[PDB]
Amino acid sequence: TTILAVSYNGGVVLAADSRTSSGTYVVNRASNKLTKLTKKIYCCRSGSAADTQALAERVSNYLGSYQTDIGAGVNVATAANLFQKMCYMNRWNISAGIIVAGYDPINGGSVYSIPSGGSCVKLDYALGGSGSIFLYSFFDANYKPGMSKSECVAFCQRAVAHAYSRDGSSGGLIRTITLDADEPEDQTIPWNRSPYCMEKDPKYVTQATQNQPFSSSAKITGNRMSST
Amino acid sequence: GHDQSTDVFSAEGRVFQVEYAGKAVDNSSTAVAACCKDGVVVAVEKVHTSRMLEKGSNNRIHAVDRQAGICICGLLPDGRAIVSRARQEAENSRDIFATPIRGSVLANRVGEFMHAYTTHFAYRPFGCSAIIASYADDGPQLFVSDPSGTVAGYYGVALGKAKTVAKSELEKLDFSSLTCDEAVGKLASILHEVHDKQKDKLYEVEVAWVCDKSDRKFVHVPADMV
Repeated sequence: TTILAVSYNGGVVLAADSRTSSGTYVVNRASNKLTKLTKKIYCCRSGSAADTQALAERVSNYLGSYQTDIGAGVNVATAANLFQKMCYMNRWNISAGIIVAGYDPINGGSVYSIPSGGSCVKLDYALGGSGSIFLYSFFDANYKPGMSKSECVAFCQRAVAHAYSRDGSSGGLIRTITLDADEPEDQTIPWNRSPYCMEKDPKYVTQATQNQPFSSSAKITGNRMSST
Repeated sequence: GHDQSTDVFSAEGRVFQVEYAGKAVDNSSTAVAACCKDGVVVAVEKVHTSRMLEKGSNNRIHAVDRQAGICICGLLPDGRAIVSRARQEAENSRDIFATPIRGSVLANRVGEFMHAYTTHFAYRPFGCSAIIASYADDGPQLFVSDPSGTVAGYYGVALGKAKTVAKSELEKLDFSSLTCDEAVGKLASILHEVHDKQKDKLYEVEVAWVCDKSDRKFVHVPADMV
C-alpha cells in the first residue's frame, strides 16, 4: 500500500495505489483506498482492509449523523479527531494507518496522519503504507510546497508511482482525488500510463552482467545470450 | 649412495635424481614451440610402438584451461599428473579469483609442484618437462617447467631427443614477425626433419595452438594445416 496526501493552496490531494496483497499474491489489483467520509473529507486507508473499512464506515456514519444534527459542514479536524479516537481505542486489535484529509471552509484543506499507535498529527503532507518508506526522500528531495492543484496532482501521481515501483506490496492503478471548494475530482491512472516505472526507465534497460561467457580474459563483455 | 634419493645433495650441490629424471626427458620424443605476437603454437612428435593405434592415442598435448595448454615431453603418465595439477590451478584461479590464470602464474604453479617432488625422500622427481602455452591477459606466453621445477619463458623451445638440432632450426625463425599460421607449418616441418626414421618408424606430429584465430582458445590445430 502506498497512500499519501498533500496540501495545496485551498485543498488537498489524496493518492493511492490500488493493490491489496495477501503476502505475495494480489487479491485485489484495483482496490480503492481513498474512502469517502463526507462529501469533502476522505481517508486513505492502509493496513488491514477489514479494519480500515470497518472504521471508515463507522466514522462516515457518525459524521453524517453529526452533519445532519448541527445542520452545517463538517470540519476535517472533526473527522480526524473521530478517526483518532477509534484508532486509539482499538489500537491493540487493529492494523491501521489512516490519513484523513479534506477541505472545509473554515480551515481550507487539511491533512492528518493517524498512524498505528493512534497519534493524530496535522501536516502539510502525509505518507502511509508499506510504500511510504520509499517516498520520504522523494519528498525531502523533490516536493516543494505551494504547488497548484494540477501540479500537486501530478506530483502525487509521480510519488505513488515511485513508491509502487519499488514496494512489492503496492501496485496497480493510481487513484487520486482532489478536495477543495469545487467538486471532487477523482482520477485513475492505469499502470500502463504510470508516470514512472523501472520497466521503462532508460537507466534500467541495460542488463546487469552476471552471466558472462567463458573467456580467456578478465575483460567483461556482456551476458551470454546464445549457446553458439 | 649419493644418487638414490632426490632428498640428497651430492658433494657438488647437484641433485642427481633430478639429473636422472632429466635424462628421461631427453631420451623422449621431441617437442617444439613458438610464441608469436598472435599466439603460441606447440607441436610434438608422437612415437608409436604399434601400427594399430588409434589416431589420438597418447595425446601429449592437453588443455589446461580455455586459454592454456600443456604439451608434455618425457613420461606421459607423469605429465598427466602435472596436467591434472595445472588444471586444478586453473580451476582455482577461476573459482576463487574469478579470472583466468595468467600464464606466468600457471607456469610458476606448475614449477612449484614439480619442484616439490625434488625435495623429499619419499617421492621422486617427475620424468617430464611441461611446455605451457597460455594466452591470457598477460598475452601470448610460452614457458617450460623441467623436472627440477625450473621454469623459463621462451620465444621458441625444443625438448627431447632431437632438441639440439630442432633448436638450430628454430633459431632460423624470426620471432618478432612470425605468425601462428606460419608457425604451424614451420614447427611441424622442423619435427619432420629431426625425426630419425630407421629408429622410430611410426610417428604422427600433434600440433596445438592458442591464438587470436582460435579465439584464444587452446586447441589442436585442424589436420589440414600440417
